[PDB]
Order: sequence, then structure tokens, then C-alpha cells
Amino acid sequence: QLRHNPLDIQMLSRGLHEQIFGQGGEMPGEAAVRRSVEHLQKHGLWGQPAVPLPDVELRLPPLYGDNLDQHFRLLAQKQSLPYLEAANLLLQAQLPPKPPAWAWAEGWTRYGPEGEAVPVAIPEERALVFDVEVCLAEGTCPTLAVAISPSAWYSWCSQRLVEERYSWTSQLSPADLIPLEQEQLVVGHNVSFDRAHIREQYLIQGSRMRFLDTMSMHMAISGLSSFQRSLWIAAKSWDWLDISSVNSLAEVHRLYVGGPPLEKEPRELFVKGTMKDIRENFQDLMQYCAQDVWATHEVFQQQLPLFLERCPHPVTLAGMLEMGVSYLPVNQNWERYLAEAQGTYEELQREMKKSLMDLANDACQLLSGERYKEDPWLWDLEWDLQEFKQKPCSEEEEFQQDVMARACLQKLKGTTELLPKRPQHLPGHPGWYRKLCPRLDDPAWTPGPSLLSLQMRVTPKLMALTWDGFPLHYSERHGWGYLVPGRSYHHGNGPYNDVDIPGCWFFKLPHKDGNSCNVGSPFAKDFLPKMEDGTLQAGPGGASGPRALEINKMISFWRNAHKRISSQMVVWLPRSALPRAVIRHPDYDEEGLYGAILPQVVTAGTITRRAVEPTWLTASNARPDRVGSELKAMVQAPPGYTLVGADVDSQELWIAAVLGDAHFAGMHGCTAFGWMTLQGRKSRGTDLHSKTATTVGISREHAKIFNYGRIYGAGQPFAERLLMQFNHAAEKAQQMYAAGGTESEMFNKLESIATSDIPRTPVLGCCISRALEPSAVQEEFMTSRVNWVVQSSAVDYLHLMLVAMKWLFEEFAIDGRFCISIHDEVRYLVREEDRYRAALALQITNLLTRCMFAYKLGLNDLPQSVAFFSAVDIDRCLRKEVTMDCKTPSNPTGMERRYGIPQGEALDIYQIIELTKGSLEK
Amino acid sequence: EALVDLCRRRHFFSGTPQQLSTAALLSGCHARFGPLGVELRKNLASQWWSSMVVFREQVFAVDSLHQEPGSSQPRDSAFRLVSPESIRLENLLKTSGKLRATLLHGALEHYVNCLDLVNRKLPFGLAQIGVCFHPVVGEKTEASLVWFTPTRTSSQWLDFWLRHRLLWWRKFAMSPSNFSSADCQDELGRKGSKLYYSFPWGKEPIETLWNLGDQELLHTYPGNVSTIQGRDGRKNVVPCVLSVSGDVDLGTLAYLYDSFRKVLKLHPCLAPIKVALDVGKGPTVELRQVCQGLLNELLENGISVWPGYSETVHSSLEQLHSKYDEMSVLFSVLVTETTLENGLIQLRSRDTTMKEMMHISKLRDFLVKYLASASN
Amino acid sequence: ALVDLCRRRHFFSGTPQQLSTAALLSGCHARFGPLGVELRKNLASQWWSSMVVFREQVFAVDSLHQEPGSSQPRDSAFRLVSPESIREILLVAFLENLLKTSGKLRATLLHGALEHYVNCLDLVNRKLPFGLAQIGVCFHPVRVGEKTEASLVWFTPTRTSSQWLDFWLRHRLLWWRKFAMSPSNFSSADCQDELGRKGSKLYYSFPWGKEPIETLWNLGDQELLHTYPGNVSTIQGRDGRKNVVPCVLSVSGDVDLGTLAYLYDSFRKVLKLHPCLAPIKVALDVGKGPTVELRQVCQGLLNELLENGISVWPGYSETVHSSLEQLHSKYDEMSVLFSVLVTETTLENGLIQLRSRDTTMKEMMHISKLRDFLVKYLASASNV
DNA sequence: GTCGAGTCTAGAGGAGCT
DNA sequence: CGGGCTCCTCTAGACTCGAC
Ligand SMILES: Nc1ccn([C@H]2C[C@H](O)[C@@H](COP(=O)(O)OP(=O)(O)OP(=O)(O)O)O2)c(=O)n1
Ligand SMILES: [Ca+2]
Repeated sequence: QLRHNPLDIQMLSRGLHEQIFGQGGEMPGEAAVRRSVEHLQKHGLWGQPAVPLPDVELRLPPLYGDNLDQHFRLLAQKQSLPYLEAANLLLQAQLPPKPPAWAWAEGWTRYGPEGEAVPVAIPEERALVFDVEVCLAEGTCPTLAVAISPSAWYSWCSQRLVEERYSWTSQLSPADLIPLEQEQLVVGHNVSFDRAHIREQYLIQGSRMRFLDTMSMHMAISGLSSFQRSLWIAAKSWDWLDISSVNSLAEVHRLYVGGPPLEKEPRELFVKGTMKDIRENFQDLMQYCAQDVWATHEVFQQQLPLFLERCPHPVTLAGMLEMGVSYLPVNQNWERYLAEAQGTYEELQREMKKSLMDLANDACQLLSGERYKEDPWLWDLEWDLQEFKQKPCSEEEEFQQDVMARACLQKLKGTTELLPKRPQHLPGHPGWYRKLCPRLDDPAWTPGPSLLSLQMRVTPKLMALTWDGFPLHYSERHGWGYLVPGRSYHHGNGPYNDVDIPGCWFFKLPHKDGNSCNVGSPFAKDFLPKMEDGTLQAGPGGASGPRALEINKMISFWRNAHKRISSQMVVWLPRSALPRAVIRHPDYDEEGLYGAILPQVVTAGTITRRAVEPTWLTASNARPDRVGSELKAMVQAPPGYTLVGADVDSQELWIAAVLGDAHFAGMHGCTAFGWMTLQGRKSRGTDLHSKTATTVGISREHAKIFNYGRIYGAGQPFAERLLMQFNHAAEKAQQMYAAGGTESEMFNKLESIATSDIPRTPVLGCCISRALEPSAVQEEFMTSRVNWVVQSSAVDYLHLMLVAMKWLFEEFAIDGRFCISIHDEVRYLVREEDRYRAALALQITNLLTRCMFAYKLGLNDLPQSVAFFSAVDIDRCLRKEVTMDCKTPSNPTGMERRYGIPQGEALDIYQIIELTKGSLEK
Repeated sequence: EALVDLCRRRHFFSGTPQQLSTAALLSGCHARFGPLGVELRKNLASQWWSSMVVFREQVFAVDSLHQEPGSSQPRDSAFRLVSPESIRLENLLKTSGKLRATLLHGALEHYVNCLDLVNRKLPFGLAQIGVCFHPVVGEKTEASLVWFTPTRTSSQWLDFWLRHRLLWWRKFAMSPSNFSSADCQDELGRKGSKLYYSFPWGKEPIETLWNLGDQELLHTYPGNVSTIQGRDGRKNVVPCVLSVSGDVDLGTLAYLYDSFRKVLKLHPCLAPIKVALDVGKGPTVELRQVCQGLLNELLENGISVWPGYSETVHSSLEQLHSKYDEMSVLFSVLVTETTLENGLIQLRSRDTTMKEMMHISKLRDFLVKYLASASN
Repeated sequence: ALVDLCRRRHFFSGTPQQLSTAALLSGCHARFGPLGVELRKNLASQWWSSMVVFREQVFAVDSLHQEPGSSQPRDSAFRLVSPESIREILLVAFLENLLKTSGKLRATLLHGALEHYVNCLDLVNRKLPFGLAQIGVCFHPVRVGEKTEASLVWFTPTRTSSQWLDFWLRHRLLWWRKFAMSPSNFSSADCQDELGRKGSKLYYSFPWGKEPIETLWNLGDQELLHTYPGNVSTIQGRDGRKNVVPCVLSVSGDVDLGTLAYLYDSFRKVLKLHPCLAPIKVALDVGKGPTVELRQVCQGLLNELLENGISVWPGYSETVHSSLEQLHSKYDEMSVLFSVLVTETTLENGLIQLRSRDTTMKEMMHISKLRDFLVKYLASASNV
């Protein structure tokens, strides 16, 4: 089964090759082989021996069509056929007029012609345009919603709106949500938010309803980069302003339809009001929501045909429909995780706040005698003082003495006529001190300067932080720094003479992003190595400084993410909603809690069509020194289920390599870059990541960043900054970029795609946004456009993987469902009986996707090196590595001990073949 | 000035200079706390009581007698009680009573009654503060919580109690890093850990948790298992006895070292004296009447007032302020002649030393709010 | 009877034989259970306030349980003997050494106060009069009996000694009658010391007899004399511009006997302890379902109450179910001031079913007003 | 009337992921 | 020209409203 190409690269096994590409094909010819051989000889890669990998023989599923592209097209058409049929119902539909007055009942109301209000259980429509309004005061619970469907207007009123009660259960349940559900298409402007509030979406078993998003299609069609939205808002080559807008509903409406400007409620009662206001201003809010739904439908009417014109391959839509059905399960350990993480966060915050407040209290004593003018850290604060503004005894004898004193006290307690109406806030304290303390009438008042924190601009002055013997100073123009007295004998970020501190030089703190950026806080993670090095030091001395930095690192993720994580809309399934497998499993906890979190992913939320999510796509990996980092590990499969998933090995590196190879000749490894990518293994430490990591001396995770940054338009400044940071030099950068070159063909292919009249992805031909085409921008945003070629090819890869995985799961009846897909990972919640079938399906999916990537480029083959995953994880909790134990500060005993989660197994292709007998059927 | 000298000066410590030595203070053979020291110890005992009984689910009070039954155990070193009239030697060791060395024996004696009180539902605990006698005779005030964990969750509850005790000891501390814990084992190899405080001479085990088994409970009950078997969940289980014993005399000494211008920055919920009242120039009679009324108002709300207006000895403001600082007075209230005109009184805070004016009507509410919000 | 009621409600403790009147008075065992300990703690706290917080120049005193010992013939208190010393021997010389050097247990708190006199004298700038108060355990032979004596040692000049004694007598009578359901059961009496010194005793009309719960003595300077045989200047206090050796007035009571007195006086079978003395003041239970949400409401209410110093009995945590009348009877036996019941209606509008022990009349109150009402009721009971 | 306190809103830097 | 996002806290600024 061994096969080798003309370049002696080991290719796909003959048994697999005869099924993927079939017998026959066209050889590249003698000239192409000569090109590749000379190119490899020039770079010295020709003479290297190749270690043969074991042969793989599989009975692959019968690919449909005449080739692989036809196979993928047929799969995607079958997948997304009902949802295009449902989507075309909205474009041609006509709506009856909006009712004069809305209903005040419970449940769903159907408004026929002339405003006839009829209560119904569910809309029961294949196509809906949806918007959900949530009273933020009552927590994360749907308040009211308006739906547009062909020939109907729908409104929904929650029981927490019609009925008035002292309190409701804080734990959400399916009975508290919107009942909205053989395929059905639900359209919304942020349809992830509208999906999260549906009761049928939390069931463990999958459902056929798919959600399409108007802002997703807006980003696909005419989206704007983050550097472009800034310019667009500031304004509101510039020919792109007329064909693009921010993802706001009104901004999109004024662009795609251009009718009368949309109106919003100025008060914002759903975000800035109470339930009483909503119950008293009900009609205005319902009308302003119906207006938004109508605007969304009108935008969709103009958006659907244009997206299909610019993204013609069925795989794009078939993958966009599937990427919006993410599903994260949780258990009662989620509440314990929240409680323990919050408790540890409060404990560490109090530990640092005690020291901070002690320094603040010992600081204000310098007011006496004006000693602050001598302090090297606090001489710049506000030390003003405010005046106070204005507009044995006998039993009978002792009783009289008591009464007289009490009356004398009571007399003065009535002398409040001179008291000003507004109580003055701490007139006797210094100016900087008042801002640190909440006012006495604050409902959340706590004694002392409770508002002080490490992020504040006074802390590095209170703690008397010192960088290499110099006190820290803040300049509004240049950020943090330090004052070197003597005003030039110090070497650093250069003395910025803008500050003009008398007798001192302002040197900026070294920053990881170079002298173009300004330091915001000296307590950044980057300074901990400099803290331990003895450069950054604290005034009180000892371990106070290092302990403060360590606590800041431990709680920094939780400080920014506790609002999101705590407010994650967890819905706990009752016992009647769980499947029989969870009920009957031995690990089932009869007195436990089971639920799920639906990520609010807005698919294609980037000009590169990447999905984005506030929390889950940015959730930190479990680390032994981060509070709450076990967040993903808290996503634990229910009893009887496993989280079978995999990671693509060097996804974008191999995509760029195959593009460069195909542009060169019809083989794999034609270019030096492609040959380097193919001849390597992560397990042996010789892949293109480690190959450069060893050369430069960094970790594999930093090697990824280095290589990807160098590929994606680093230029000369990035290389010179890296050289200066690593060796305290543009000639070396020129040498690196020169080494016709190793990666010249990939760059040529990317620039040919980018500068084309209508740039398209090489695989599926999805067009770029109208705001980035050469007709709209003359040679502008080049780095964003060239990066889009590979980064959106990665989204095409993800769409192909999702299509193939759904096809395999539905064809072989695997009892697993899509769980979550970070930008290159694909986690599947699979029942235990199907975990190895799922692993084999993932391996086959990766093989097919790599073969399709080769086929669309005309290579007609695939190497054995990249044909399969390194290993497919079979885990019970969502974590990066199956053998990793968290042992985070909020969970010191680990998943094995506290939460009782064992380790998993990472299985390569051969073990999966042995376990499944090389077959997916039972 | 040394901490011991300052505490003796401000009546936190008692005794002779020979009794103020480190070894003498650690021994416990003499009265070491003055009036303010006794008040601080009572405050610490009340904080421990609240945090370990009032806010803890199913923890109950118990009061044990100071003397254990007179059994002739050879290993016991406890002092014996002998009636002088009987004298006016084997029988003494045979039957004479002995002073208790730990509160565990009383907790185990009262274990049945507290089972009956809680309907025998495990888990539950007995908490007690009292004097325990140790051979050196030294006396220590032991605050011991004996938690009867079910055998299934012994280590889990042990870890929870270790974390809770460390948090409680660090809560009142100006330097939580000084309190630390380290796992230790006894002569019989029982698992456990000891809390410490980094005293200037070294770590002292202010609190120890011992993972005792069913043997320690069977010692006092050599009879039917059914009478001592707790109702853990659905199956009757002999509880796992954890001995969480904390020394509040050494705890108060630790907090006096931790709090320590010369100021004892004791926690607002620990300080013995919280409000100090003074007077202005004249007229004296009206100022004294106002101070008496204000003090009577404050005392009725539960705020420990120190009347400084009745002091006959004249002293400057600086001396008065330093005296109130060393005694850890939270606030000093000054009533002057201006108070009779508009009701404004000058208020000073120990933490910041900043003086601010406030109307006399709002003083009591401000103090109550400050003391209530300082606990959290 | 009261013995059964107090034992079954954990006011009393010990074996039934230990529940005899003589055993209770002797104090040779733990005679008070957790509720009895709470009631005695409340009584001690009220005494401390009435005679050390709301009093002038009265200070805390706390001293060792043991005494140095002087081999006096009248010292019948038990002695401390080290087991190691006995084991070393294993006889006249040994017994002589024991009687000469072994420390004895304290029988009264007077000597501890006299030992602490010097430091408290310095604290008050030697200004007479001033008092020393202490609550502690005293050891007396019946094994060994222990009494939780609460005593005040008042140092007053020779002038107005009898006046101060009468002042203290009337104030103690008023304080004991303040919490009394039947204040006529408390009576004062005249008495004379064995040395001819005058004094007074405070009785309580127990069903068996008028036990002395508190005793007053005009001891004079004789006690201060021995405790300090040294120079007079370290003994005499300041009276105005003069210096005089103060006369020592002994005002000593028994809070174990006082607690028994207040258990008998505060006696369906319902105890009517004073609100300032009752151990449990609020009982929080729960009605029908939803139990999961009503339990959260009760947890919130309980956390709100405990943060304001109100003792609460978490009855909602008990899995045993019984009729509401039985629960009310049990709470009355345990002297619960108010019984709070949270039901389904509480979720709808915040109204709870509030019951008062003194009236047996039910009420509906909003949740937000419960804390304020309880605090106001307790303050009104305390001030009046 | 003029001053002074609340109240959104914009930008900047840091921290997560890929 | 590393990219592409997400959200947070912190602070400067303009605007509004009430109080004397
Ligand atoms: N600093 C980074 C990190 C990642 N990526 C992109 C390129 C990758 O294809 C994709 C996924 O990131 P990975 O961390 O998975 O990178 P690799 O796939 O190369 O890692 P591995 O080979 O270990 O799977 O994200 C990037 O452009 N820049
Ligand atoms: Ca990867």
C-alpha cells in the first residue's frame, strides 16, 4: 500500500487513494518534476530520508458524484435544502398591517387582519423573523418578543410580566422560556440571543431547527473590519462607505433598504428600567420592538439574494447553519464552581485590598505639615480641603439627671434647619482620598477606601512601585513610566520630553508591543518576570509586590469575566427532560442538577467569516495558577456521554503550504515551505512549529504565534522589534524574509487572489466583503485582504468538517451531536457506546477535508503525513489535554479528587482502526 | 517601644516583668490580660462564637465541668484534686479527680444529648469556650469545635474546616500571610494539620485539626453502638470525630502581635473600646450634660463607649490622641461650645487620623452603620 | 413539673439522679444544657451591662482559677497535686509538703479582685470610689461543686460606706426584679457577719425555700490589709484631696442559682422569660411547597436576622413534620418570642404569619418589616 | 443667577481565545 | 502594517438638574 510521489514524499495509501481520487489522473509532467527537484535541491531538502509511516486501509463511505467536489456539493445541498426553501418564503411574503393595539395576555398571540388578537401555543411557521426583549432588572429571562412570519404578526408576553409577585425562582427552567418548536428556519438580527431564550433548544437530543442571522450575512456580504468600523463611525479612498455599515439594526436598515430612519425608545426601558415601567409603558415598547422586527425582515429581503450571489458554494451556508447550533452541557458542579471561584476571588481581592487600603490610610497622614510635597509618589495628587458648608445619688435625683441629659441631647437633634439638603462627602479628607471612598448614602457602602484597586492610577504610587531604582510616574500622553532624576544615563524607551517633569526624565516602561504602545498598568502579567528579576519592586518591600502581581494574575481573568460567566444563562433540565441514558447510567446523581448553556455565537461575525462569542470562544484554558480557569473543564458531559473531539494539526500552515504548492506544480511538497510542513511530526518534536521553536528557543505555543505573525504580514518592523526584544538589526530581518525564496510561491498565490477584481476563497469561491474589493478600495487594507485568503479558507475547512461530520453522524447513526467549534476545534458530545465510532468519523472527516483542499487546487493526491489527526480526544470534560489535571487556585485538589472526573485517552488512527475494526458500522 | 511594654502600659497585659517574658506568656500559669486585654479576648471569643455557631448550620453550645472523672490512667499527667480535710497515696491516683486538659472529653460526654437535640441527624458539631488546664499549673482558654463528620466525607469536611479556620483567622489580620497551615501526624499516625501564626520567635500552633476515628468516641461509650450511631443520610453511621481546637489566649496574643506612630490597628470587630467622648472649653455643665446624653444614647445601641470627659487629669490633644491610638479606639468624639449652637461635633478616625465635622443627630447612625459594615 | 420541662427542652442536663435539688444547688455537674447555657449567658450579659457598662467606674476583672495557697486551717478547698510527684514516691513528709505547697481552687472571687486592685487603682488614677466586677467559676466542696459566681467588689472610702451599701442593695433588688415575672418573690434581708460586720442578703422564694441568690457584706479594710501587708501608700486610695484606705464592700451573687430562680419565676406549659433573657427569640419554619424556593426565602430572612444580633432557631431545616399547634407549644416551652411561618402567599405578596408567645394571636406582616419590628420590640423591652 | 453634583459616552490599555 | 475578535475597568468630558 506504500506510495511515493516524484519527490519521494510518502503519499496516501493505495487503498485510500484509489477511493478518494480514483485510478487514473494526470501526472504533472517532466517539467514540473524538474522544477520541484531543483527547488528542493536549492534548499537542501532533497537528500533527507523519509521514515515510512504504517499503511492505513479503510472501507470509506461511498462518495457521491463523479469526484470529491461533487460529493461535498451533494452533501451540502442535501443538508441546507430545507432551509433555503424556508428562507425564500420570507422574501416573497407580504405582511398584514401592524395591529393598532397589542394584547396583554399570557403566551403567544396571533394578530390577523385588522388587529384580531388570538392566543396560540406556538407560531408554527417554517420561517420566522424574531426579536426577544429581556428586562435586565428581572435577570436573564425573556420579557416580551415580536415575531414576523408570512401573513401574521406574533407577540409573546412572559408570566413575569402579566403577573406580579414578590419573587420568582432564580434558577431558570424550560417552563420559564419561549416555546418556539420538520426543519424550521428562525431569522433574527442577533438570532443567537433569540435562540438562547427558547425552551426547546436546551434538550440533550438534537433538534432540526436552524437559525439564520442577518448580521452574519451582513458581515459575509458587506462587513467591515474593526479598523473599518472605526473610520465608518467617525465619518458618519472612501468609496466603500456607501456599501457598508455597522452591524446595528438601524445602520444596516438605512443601507440595504434606505427607507425612513428607524426609531428607538429614548429611555431604553428594557436595559434602564424596572418591570413596573415596562408594565406601564407596554404599548410603546411593543410597538418599538415590532418596528425592529419589521426592519430586520426588510433587511433580510435584500440580504438573502446578495449572500447567495457572493457565497455560491452550498457548503458555506450548510456550515453556517450548523455552526449556530452549539450546545454546552453542565451539572450541579457549575454552581459549586461559581461559588468557589467567587469565594477565592473575594478572598484574594480582600487580601490585596487590605494592603492597598492600609497604604492609603498610612498615606493620608502626610497631609499634616504638607509632607506630601516631599513624597516621590504622591506629590501629584489632590490635597485640597473643603470647608463645611452651612445654610450616692437619690433615685429621684438620678432619674431627673438622666431625663435632663436626654432632653438636652434631644434639643440639639432638632437643630437641623441649618443643615444643607445635600450631605457633603468627606470634606475633611484630601482630594484623592474622597474619590477612593463611596458616599455614605451608597447602598453598597463599605468603610475605608473600598474603591481602591490595582488598575487605578494611584496604586502604583501608593505601593511606591519602583522600576530598576526609579519611581513610577504617569503621563496622560505616554502611559506609565519612571522618572530618572538628574536633569540621560539610562537606556530604555527613550526620554519623552513632552511630560517636562522638573529635573526628571520620563522613560516609558518596556512594553511587549514595542515603543508604539503605552503601558496601562505596571501590574500586567508581562511584568511578573521583571518583578522576580528585581527590576520591578514595591516600596513596602518583602513579598508584597510579587504577591500582589501573583494575585492579579490569578484573578485577572475572573475580574474581566465574572460578569459574563456568572450571568451565563444556565437552564437546569428537570428529571423529565433528561434522556433515559443519563437516568439509567451508574454515574447518575439522583439528587444532582443537570442543564446546559447555549453559547450566543454569531456565526460569520468577522470579515473572515469567523464566529464570535462574548465568553465561550474566549474562555481561558485550565491553568494551575488562574482562578476560574477550569471554566471549560466545568463543561462536563452528562452520565453516559463523552466529549469526543479533535484539533486540526497546523491548519492554516498547511492551507498556505498547499496553496503555494498548487501554484507551483501539481504535487505536494513542490515548494520548500510545503516540504518543511509535510516532513514533520508533533510527537517527535520536528514539526514546523518545534522546528523553529528549537532554533529560536521558545515554547511551541509561542512558536505558533511567531510563525503565524511572520507569515501574516509581519513586515520589517515586527521582525526588528522581535530581534531587539530577544537580542538587545534589520539586516537579519531582510535575510529571514529572503529565505525567489522558501515561501515565495505562497505569497504570490495570496497576492494574486487578494488583488483579483473579486477576491474569492480558493476552495469554495466565497467572495470578500464589498468594503474590501479593489473597486471599493484602491490598494487599501492589503494586510487584512491577504490574510482573509487563508483565514477564510480555514472557515471553509471548518464548514467542510461540519458537513462531513454531520453526514457521517447521520448516515451511520452515531448518537452524538455538535457541542462547540472554536476556530479550529470540533467537540462532539457522543454517547459512550459511540465514542470510538466518533473518533473514526473525525479521522475520516479530516482525511476527506484535506483531500478536498488538495482537489480544489488541482493536486489530485494527499500525503500520508497530514492525512489523519495526531490523536482524537475521548474525554468527559471539555479540556485541552485528556491527561491534564486542572489544580487551579479555585480548585486545588483537581478534577480527579474534588469533582471526580478521571483522565481521558488520546487515540491515534491505528488504535481507532483496531478498536473499530476499521469500520464505522456496529 | 516593645509590644509587650506597650500592652502593659495600656493595660492589655498584666503581671510582673518576670511574667511578661515570652516563656511566661506562652505558659499560661498567670493572669496575663488586663482590663482592655480581657475585653479584647471577650470580643475575639464573641467573633469566634458568631462565626462558628451562629452562622454555622447545626453547631451548638456546650458547657463542660472543669474536672474529668478520676480514672487511674498511667499516661495522664493532669493535676489531681485532694481534699485537705481527708489528709488532716495510691488512693489519690486511684480515685481523685483531675483537671481537664482538653474540651474533647466534655464534648464526647454531651454527644448523646446533642444527638437528641438534632434528631441524631449528621453532620453536627459541639462548640465550647472555656479554661483547660495543662501541666507545666498553666491555664489556657480553649475554643474547640468537635465536628462529628460521617465516615464517608471525613477528609472533605476536614479540608473545608481547615480552609474555614484559616479564612477566619486571616479575616481579622492585618497580615494574612502570617497565618499558615501544615499537615502533621501524631504518635498514632492520625492524619491532620495545624494552623500557625508566625510569631517573632517562630510559628505557634494556635489551632489543630485531628482526624480521629470511631475509637475516640468508643472510649467514653463502651456499650451499645446503637446509642452513639448517628443518622447520616439513610444509614446509621458512627461519626468521624474531628477535633478543631483553637487557643484564644494565644489567639489574642497573635492578634496583639499582628496589629502592631504607635497604633494597635486591631480589627473594628475586635477592638475593646470603640468610641471616646471628650469636652470643650466651656461652659462645663452644658457640655457634660450633652456628653452624658450622647453616651447614654450610644450605650443603648451596643457601642462600647469610653467616657473621657470625666477624666480630672488635664491632657493635651496630642497626648489624648496617642492614648486613644494605643488603646485601639475606633473613633474619638469631641463636643465643644459650638455643639450647643448648631449641633456639630468633631469626629476623628483611628485609621486615617483625619478630623471631620458631623451633626450630633447623625453620630449614632453613622457608628452603627460603620460597625455593621466593618464585620462583612 | 419544671424539672422535666427544662430537661426535655435542654435547659437542664445530666442524669436524673443529678436533677435532685441538692445536686442542682451543689453544682457538682453540668446542670445546664444548650438552652440553659444560652439563658445563663443572657443573664450574665444583662448583669454585665447593668453593673459594668451602664455604671460608673466599674471595670472587668478576670483571674486564675487556682490560688497560691497558705495552708490555713479554714481552707477546706481542694488542692492541686502533681501525679508525677506522687508516682516518684510510689509518707508524713509528703503530706506535709502537699499541705504546705499545693495550690487550692478558689472559693470566692473576692481575692482575685483584691489581687487585681493595684492595676485598676492605677487605671482610675487612684480615684475612689471604683468597683471590680467578675463572672467566673468558683469551687466549693459538696466531689467538688462549682458555682458561676457573678460578684462586684466595691472599693469605697470609710465615709458613706453604709450609704453605698444601701444604694447597692436597692439597685440589686431593682435589677433582679426588672426581669421578674413575679417580683414579689425576690426579698432582701438583714444579716451580720461572723466577725460582727453588718451585711444584707437577697433571697428568691423557691418552692422549697428562700435560697440566697446574692449576698452583701461590709467587709472593710481587713481583707485589703492581708492581701497587702506592705507599705500603706500602695494600699490607700484618693478620696477628694485626702488619702484613705478604702473599705471593701462585697456584692456577690449566683447566676446558676439566679438562672434557676428565673426558670421557676418564668413558669399549656409556656415559659415567659423576659425578652432580654430569652435564649431563642425567632423561630423560622415553612409551610407547603414549593419547598426549594421557600427554603431560599427562609435562608435569606435568616441571614438578614442573624446579621442584626437576633437569635433564631432554624426550624425549617428539620425534616420531621408536625402540626402547627405542636410546633407552637414546643416554641412556647423553649420561650420563643415570635414564631415566623413562610408560606406560598409569601412569594406572591411578602406577607408572613407572625405569632407572639404572650398573646397567642396571629398576624400578617410584610417581609421587609419583620427585621424592623423585631428590633423595635427588643429595644422597647430593653429600655423599659 | 451660578455653582456643584449625578450621568452617560468615548477612547485607551489589558486579557482571553483562535 | 501579524490577523480577527470579545469584554472589562479607568478616566476625561460634555450635558443635565437641583439647590441656595
Ligand atoms: N497567534 C495565532 C494563533 C493561531 N492562529 C490561527 C492559525 C491556526 O490555524 C488557527 C488555530 O490555532 P492553533 O493554536 O490550533 O494553531 P495550530 O493549528 O498550528 O496548532 P496545532 O498545530 O498544535 O494544532 O488559528 C493565528 O493566526 N495566529
Ligand atoms: Ca490546531
